[PDB]
Amino acid sequence: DEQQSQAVAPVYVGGFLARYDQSPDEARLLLPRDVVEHWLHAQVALPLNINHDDTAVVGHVAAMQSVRDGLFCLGCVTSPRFLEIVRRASEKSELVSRGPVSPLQPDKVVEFLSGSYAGLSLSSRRTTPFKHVALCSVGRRRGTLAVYGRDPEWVTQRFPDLTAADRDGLRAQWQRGDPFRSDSYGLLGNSVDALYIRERLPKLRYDKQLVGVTERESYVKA
Amino acid sequence: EQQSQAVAPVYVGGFLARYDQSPDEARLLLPRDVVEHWLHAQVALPLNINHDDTAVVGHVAAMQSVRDGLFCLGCVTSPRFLEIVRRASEKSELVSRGPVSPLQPDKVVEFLSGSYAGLSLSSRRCDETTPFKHVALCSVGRRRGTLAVYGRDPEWVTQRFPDLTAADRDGLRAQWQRCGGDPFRSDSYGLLGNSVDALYIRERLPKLRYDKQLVGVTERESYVKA
Amino acid sequence: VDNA
Amino acid sequence: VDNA
Repeated sequence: DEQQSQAVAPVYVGGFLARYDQSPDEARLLLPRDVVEHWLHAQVALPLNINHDDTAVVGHVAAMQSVRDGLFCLGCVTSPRFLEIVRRASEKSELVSRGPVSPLQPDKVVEFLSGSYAGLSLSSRRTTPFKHVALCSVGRRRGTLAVYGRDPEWVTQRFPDLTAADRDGLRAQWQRGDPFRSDSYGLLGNSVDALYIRERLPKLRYDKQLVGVTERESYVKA
Repeated sequence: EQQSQAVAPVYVGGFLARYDQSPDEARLLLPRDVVEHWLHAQVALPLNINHDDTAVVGHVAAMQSVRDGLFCLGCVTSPRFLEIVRRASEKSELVSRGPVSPLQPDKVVEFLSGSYAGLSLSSRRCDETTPFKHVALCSVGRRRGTLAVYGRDPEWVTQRFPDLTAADRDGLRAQWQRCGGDPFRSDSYGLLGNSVDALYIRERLPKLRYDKQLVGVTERESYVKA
Repeated sequence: VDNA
Repeated sequence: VDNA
């Protein structure tokens, strides 16, 4: 049962909330580096929720950094209740049972998050421009793949676009009870919703490549 | 109250196989000759989630080989499973959008519709007399035309398929009427875990839109979400 | 057995 | 607000 104490330990998630080189198929999704940098300048830690549900908060956004190709953020899933649900549910996922690739070690909880919420979705105004980052099955903004991992550093190095300078900025930030007022049922219901998102896998692949995570080893099930 | 009737039995129907369709693997072959012999060979078949022996949620009430394929009528009875479903249905924006045209919302029937949009038989590998093992609700069966129509009433369900002739409904009705604790040994964590597995089945919606068009449920009105 |  |  000691195998569960580390299984329910914090999990980091990283990815781009927006890609400047991607034209939104909807104006409301436009978000150029200029706005981002002013906003980042204008404004505790933004909450991390499940599919934008304000009751399914699982952690916080540890770092936000505008970089060459977009706004990249790094979050931390810290809800014991949530991490616990994910643990129980991972034991029952065939996908999780197929384990990870190359020489990675199976991490049921991580692999599970990787699969359910392969996308990141920023919530901001059309002061506090940035409201919250959301974990989801796919973001309406392209290139928003969610990379989960037990180590911040490790997670950040899964993205080829980032440079040592970038990592310093993010590292500096991330280095500086229980907000999950939902349950397994709420999660179950939300998943059925995801099965009907049109072109879920296609965009998820498009995202994996565009962000160059295709080129590395990670727990991305996408 | 409205919950009491929400967790009431739910019927499910559809083809377990379609004779006009040639499977993609020779191990999915199941022609009318075999089906009818097996039927005459064979206690009702359990009804489980994704072939999970611990996730049995009911039983198959009627089985009948008809012109276009093997059709089965089933009934989800497990109070535990139904309750889990009820809870989740309140948290599904898909279920919140409601049903089509003049159908009345049924959060639960609608949820089962959206999660287990398919039927998957479990029979002996064609290559002593209990050929069929069970029927499984799933996100998409491997055999095409296997769309799953959920409903609160058997007649209403069988009445969703244009292929079925009044005579076929009589064979089924004869069955499900004569047919008449909680077999479920799983929980919400299981279903949830089982749900991620479905997010990674290639072409889930295309196969379902196909199954819906082929079996004519595209033509009528139902709680089908595909 | 075959499961579909 | 807009949510992605």
